[PDB]
Amino acid sequence: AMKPRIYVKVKPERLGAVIGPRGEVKAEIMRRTGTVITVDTENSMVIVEPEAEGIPPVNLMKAAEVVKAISLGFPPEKAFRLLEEDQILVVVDLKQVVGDSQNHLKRIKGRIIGEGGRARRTIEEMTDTYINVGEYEVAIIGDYERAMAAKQAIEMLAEGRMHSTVYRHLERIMREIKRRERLKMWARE
Repeated sequence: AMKPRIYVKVKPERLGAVIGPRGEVKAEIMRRTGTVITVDTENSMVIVEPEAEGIPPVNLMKAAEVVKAISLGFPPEKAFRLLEEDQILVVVDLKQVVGDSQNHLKRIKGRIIGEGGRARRTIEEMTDTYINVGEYEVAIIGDYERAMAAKQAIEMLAEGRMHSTVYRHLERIMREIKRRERLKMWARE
């Protein structure tokens, strides 16, 4: 029977994380969204379907986003954040910057992560987002504006900008976002 179906290609090395021990992870995703998730181990492909026709698109789409987030490197616990209202997944493909250069990729990942993971944590704290630096993809989870702010900061670091430069810029962007939110709130109540 025809129904909405979202196919999600999963990195082979992450299929176990998506399924979870005894299938506990996919089971939990299914439980919270009202979806049915089928796994094709040989093709490392996951199919997300609604359990009933009345399951809304957002439930199906977010279930698929959680799977994509785990595939990208996020542990299930962090990926589940995508089930929350207004949370989205944004990805920065570092090869768009350094192409196929392994050495350049390693160097920029060093800048993005920072000594002791200080750079990655600073961006996460400033934007209130979860950031995962995978093989060559940096995945970000947060609301639209904050995720886009983090994306920009990550791109700036991948391009060689000083850390202080990036933080100062992010500071301006985030103070603007929060100020606007506070004013909208004040104005409403």
